[PDB]
Amino acid sequence: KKVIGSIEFGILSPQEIRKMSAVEVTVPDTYDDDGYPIEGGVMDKRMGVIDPGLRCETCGGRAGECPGHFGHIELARPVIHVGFAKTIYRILESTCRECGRIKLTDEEIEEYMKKIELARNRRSEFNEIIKEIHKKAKERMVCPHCGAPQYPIKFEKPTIYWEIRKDEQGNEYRHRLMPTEVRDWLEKIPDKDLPLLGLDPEKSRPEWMVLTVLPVPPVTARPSITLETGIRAEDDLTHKLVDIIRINNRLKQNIEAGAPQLIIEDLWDLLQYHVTTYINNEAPGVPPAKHKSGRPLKTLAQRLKGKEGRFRGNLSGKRVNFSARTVISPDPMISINEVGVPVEVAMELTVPEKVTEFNIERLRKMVLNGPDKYPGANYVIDPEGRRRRIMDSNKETLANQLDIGWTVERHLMDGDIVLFNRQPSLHRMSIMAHRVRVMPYRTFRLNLAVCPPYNADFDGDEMNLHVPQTEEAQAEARILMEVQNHIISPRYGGPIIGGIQDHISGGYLLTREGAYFTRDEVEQMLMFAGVDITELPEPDKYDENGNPLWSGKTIFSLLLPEDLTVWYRNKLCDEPERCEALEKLIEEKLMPDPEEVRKLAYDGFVYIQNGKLLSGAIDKKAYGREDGIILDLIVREYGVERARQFLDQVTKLTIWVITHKGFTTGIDDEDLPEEARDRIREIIREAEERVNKLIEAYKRGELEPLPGKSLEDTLESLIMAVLAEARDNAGAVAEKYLGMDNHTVIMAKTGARGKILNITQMAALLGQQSIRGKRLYRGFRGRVLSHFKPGDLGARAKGFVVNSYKSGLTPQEYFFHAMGGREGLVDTAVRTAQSGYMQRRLINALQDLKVEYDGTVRSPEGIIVQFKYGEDGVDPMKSWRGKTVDVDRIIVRTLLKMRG
Amino acid sequence: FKYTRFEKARIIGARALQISMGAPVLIDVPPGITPLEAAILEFEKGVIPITVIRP
Amino acid sequence: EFSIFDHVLVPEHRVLSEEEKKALLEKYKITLAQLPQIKASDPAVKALGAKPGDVIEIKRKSPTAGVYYYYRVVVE
Amino acid sequence: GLEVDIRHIMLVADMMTLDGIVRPIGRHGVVGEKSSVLARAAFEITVQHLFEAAEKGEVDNLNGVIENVLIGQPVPVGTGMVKLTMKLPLRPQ
DNA sequence: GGAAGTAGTTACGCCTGGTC
DNA sequence: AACTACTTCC
RNA sequence: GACCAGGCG
Ligand SMILES: [Mg+2]
Ligand SMILES: [Zn+2]
Ligand SMILES: [Zn+2]
Repeated sequence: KKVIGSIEFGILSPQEIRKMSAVEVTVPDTYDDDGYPIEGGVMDKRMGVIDPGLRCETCGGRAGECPGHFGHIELARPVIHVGFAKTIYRILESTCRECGRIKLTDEEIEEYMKKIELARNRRSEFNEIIKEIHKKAKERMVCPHCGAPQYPIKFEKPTIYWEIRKDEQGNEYRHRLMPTEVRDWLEKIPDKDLPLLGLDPEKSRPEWMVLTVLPVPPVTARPSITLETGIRAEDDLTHKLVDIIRINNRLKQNIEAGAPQLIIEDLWDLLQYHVTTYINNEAPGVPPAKHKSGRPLKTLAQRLKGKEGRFRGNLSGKRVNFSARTVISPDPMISINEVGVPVEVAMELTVPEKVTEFNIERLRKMVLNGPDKYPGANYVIDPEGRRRRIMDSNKETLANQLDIGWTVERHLMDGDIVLFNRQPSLHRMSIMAHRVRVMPYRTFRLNLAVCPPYNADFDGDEMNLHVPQTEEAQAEARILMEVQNHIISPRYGGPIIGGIQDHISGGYLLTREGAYFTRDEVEQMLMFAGVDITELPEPDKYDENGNPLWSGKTIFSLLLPEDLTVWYRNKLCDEPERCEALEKLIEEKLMPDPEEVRKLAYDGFVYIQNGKLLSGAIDKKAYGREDGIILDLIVREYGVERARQFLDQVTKLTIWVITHKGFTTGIDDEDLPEEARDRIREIIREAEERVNKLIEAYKRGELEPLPGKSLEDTLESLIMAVLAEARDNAGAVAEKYLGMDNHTVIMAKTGARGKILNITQMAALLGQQSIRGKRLYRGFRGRVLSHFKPGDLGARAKGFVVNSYKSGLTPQEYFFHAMGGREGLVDTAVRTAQSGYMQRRLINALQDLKVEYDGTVRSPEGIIVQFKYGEDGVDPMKSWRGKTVDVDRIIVRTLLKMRG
Repeated sequence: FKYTRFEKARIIGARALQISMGAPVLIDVPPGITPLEAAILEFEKGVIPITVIRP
Repeated sequence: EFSIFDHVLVPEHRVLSEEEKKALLEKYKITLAQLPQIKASDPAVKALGAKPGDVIEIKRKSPTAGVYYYYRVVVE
Repeated sequence: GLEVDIRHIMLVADMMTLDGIVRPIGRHGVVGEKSSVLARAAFEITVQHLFEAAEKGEVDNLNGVIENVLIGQPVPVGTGMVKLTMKLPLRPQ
């Protein structure tokens, strides 16, 4: 067997079309009355057969097995190919009318040939040189080789060549160039002149651009379906070919009979229009060929180009077999690299497994079970290639005749590798390989930590599941695409697979100050997390009743590597003095006395020493979508299996903590005392008074413009600054008064979910609403709503919502908030469309670039793009947050390893 | 000699494909193991007959 | 007085000798057509005596590797 | 506030300034300078590229990724660059 | 250099129904 | 429509 | 089979 090494593109010669054809088509009909194809028609059986029961006259194959064969239509008068129209015009105006030479000087000929031989690798230089030669020839009036006037050639839209000659003394006339004389002009062009025109002497010929024989695409390339009504629905190509044959027959009849030249020219133009619309219906400046219904026909050009065309719709991307799709549901109790597959999908989709020495018994059992029982099989393929569906009265015999070397398409079972994909597919983590785990109900299951790579949020999301079928594909998936890898994002060199909301909040509830757990809770959480353990550590405290209690830090430390040691400040740092004291203690010797650290322990300073958590609370900094310090260190220093084990264990542990400890959000989470409410009220009152003063100053001309903008823009910017500062101050008051024991605050300060802005808008004023960065202005003249005096520029009248969500919005504020939400929702779709187009452009530009074995990055033709990838040779996925190596981390780690 | 990810994937895939067509397993494997898992066990043990060539 | 090489954006350029150019081409097993190109009308080229067909070594001053040498051929 | 590695930006800029001039990333730039005919025809303008390639008789050496996907042959990237050799006599332990 | 014309694109799936 | 980029008459 | 409309993430 061979593989395609290269494809040379050329223009088919008339003799090539005549020889390649299996029939010459003469009759403009498709089928007879009885339903059989008309001999000599567009559906002649010598071009292949598509209707079942028919037989091909060229191959002898049935429908769906005959590939299809070409036919030709000997045109009575040659026509102009629309695709090569501009090329023909350029060649015509760059070559002589009588001899056909390029009308260039011999010295210019040799110099331009030498420059053509050079700079051929890149298309742009060759194109520019061709344009220069075209300009030089076009300007010239007399052919240097033979003395002859060269009348200028005008070109309208397609296939209209119109050169202008001086009919009389001082009077010029435009003479239309019929395809016959144009083609003859093109044949007179010599072969030594073609390269300077850009044409290939062998694979192309300018005369072949004027086509006198039209190839007819095979029947299999334009199938016709019989409707349930009993009528026949033909393809657009079939209709266009029928019209072309009819008009060609009319032209041939008028030519052999003899007709006035005007009628012949009209029929010739009709045939040319038919051919042009056949090749490209949406060609510039041509009436599209419309269907009988009224829609335009889809022709060859429409068959190729477009998002629904051949290239994008059936070559780059195409529908595949052995795929499944259903809604996804959460499942924290499966590993990060596993997926829950419904029994229906597992029974439907199959994995072809060739029976060998070791899996003979299992395949025999699953053949015995058959397509009904889940651990069964659907098909059995003998070594000869004959396939047999498993059914009753077959299971026993096929199980007996399994032997060795046969193929058995078995059901999905636990451990099988599949591709899981939620397909807005932006980065390479949108498809990862998961291990199959068969589940009862009919929905896909996904671990929560793997949501961030897929951007899935269990609100109706659906994901596609593809089953690789060849052993090479299965190995490729299981080695390169498994979910254990890709924990670190290639984008920023940080953890993308980590805890999201409940893991972070439960970790904080676990490791925070004063959080203790009873013996039963500790044993249950350790068993739930999957941590292997045969003895509990010594308890930290003792209850008033003498019951032993464990600290959350000890429980968390039970699942850390015994060598890990790191310190950092997380988001819970509100008093930097305590963090500075801890850092000062650490810097003196790098191995502080554990009790001394426990004396100065703080929630805002995480300090792990030999795998024991001595200070700090679990935050988004421990593990998260970005900046997971502990997870990054575990995945970079201990491997990728250890990272997966730690991730699974910590997710289950935190889930147990948050479930059995209680985590809720109520109305009281947005409550503020009377003092905080009064402070916020005074904040808004002062802001409104300041805005009023600014407005009054601007009305009296008292205010003067800021640099770079006018008076109106100065006033607008000052007002927005004042309003934003007022919102910030009210949010600061709310932050001061709400406290850290509020669950809504807890999940916001720890990064689990929500920002400070949400709490500010929910417990204090909503703040100023804006569209496109400006204050609300769209509405009536001088106002937004008809409930405000025209010409009002005040805070409330322009979108400043003074109410919280808890306090409820007034109707005006409700409309203003609706405007803000509308602008956001409108922004989303435009942004996603623009980003998608830009990503497509970037991918199509940078697809093939790769790192060679010498370390360089090279273009497909061998051009060196980078002599060392990233200018240092480090992959961003393997880098330390963009750094080549974390020097300080390595130094501290080694010093603690040896001196410890 | 350290294999890259792609070299490891190609070696394991070729070995699994060979095993699926009757090439004897070079080690002892548990019954019921799929050919891909047998190839992965072979690679993890270290008995790798396939050698990658580099420019 | 002001040369474009004193600009912080512009890295230092230098023309390689024939021996160094041959060593470079042998090192990466490439032809001059396989190198990135710099126009002969480029200000950095004109500030030097470079002529078409010549190789320029650029001390790029990378943020990731400190220094990094990049090579460009001169074309018309 | 988006964090992207510097190396990706360097790769894009170096590919954009590989011809001695700053050229776009679209159909009139880096993509338009691709040697493969089918790769260019797959992106945006398709009939124009195919017709002009047939005019000049361009050859598609199939050295890239896109065209090898279109035809259904291994792409020369990742596992597609690995050449394997094997000594025939295998002796199980 | 205009000053118009002309052409070329404008995310990815998936589902439902209804008419040709 | 609304952008770009050519092209191409001026 | 392609056209329209409505939704889903
Ligand atoms: Mg969703
Ligand atoms: Zn046939
Ligand atoms: Zn002449």
